[PDB]
Amino acid sequence: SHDCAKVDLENAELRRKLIRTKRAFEDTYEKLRMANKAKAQVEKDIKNQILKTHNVLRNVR
Amino acid sequence: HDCAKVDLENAELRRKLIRTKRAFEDTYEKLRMANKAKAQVEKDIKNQILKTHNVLRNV
Amino acid sequence: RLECIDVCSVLTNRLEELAGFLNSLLK
Amino acid sequence: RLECIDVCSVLTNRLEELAGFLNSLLK
Ligand SMILES: [Zn+2]
Repeated sequence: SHDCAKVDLENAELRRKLIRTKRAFEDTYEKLRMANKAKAQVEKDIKNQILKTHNVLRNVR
Repeated sequence: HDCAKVDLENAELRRKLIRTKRAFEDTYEKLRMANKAKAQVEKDIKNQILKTHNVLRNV
Repeated sequence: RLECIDVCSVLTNRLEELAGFLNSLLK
Repeated sequence: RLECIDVCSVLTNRLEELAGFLNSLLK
């Protein structure tokens, strides 16, 4: 069959790697989510500035 | 231990680590692309600010 | 219906707020 | 320098480019 010690060590190592990789993915994902929210707000404010600017320009003519 | 159990857990942990690694590399890649776009956009914005203030100051 | 000096003022105010807004994008 | 009509023109051109630029930020 297998080597008991070897698969135990691989098991512990895979659990450690999965904890590290999970934390890294949850952190990168969280930063991505914050960036998406900030994206929404900035796009709203930009749209507002575009509308003000075009109202000014159109009402100049 | 239980040989079958730790073999199954090892296979499952390897699959989970592949999925989680792929997810982290994809999310990280999107973050990096967003950082590059951040740099370029900040450059262009700075340029527009400078043009605008030059116009306003010369008024 | 605005005279030239008024147009200048309105454009200037819009431009000033746009400068401030872009600057706020850098933050 | 520059007379009021010229100021209006320069401000207008700056504002038009700023509108286009912000719109490009949405893309
Ligand atoms: Zn065993």
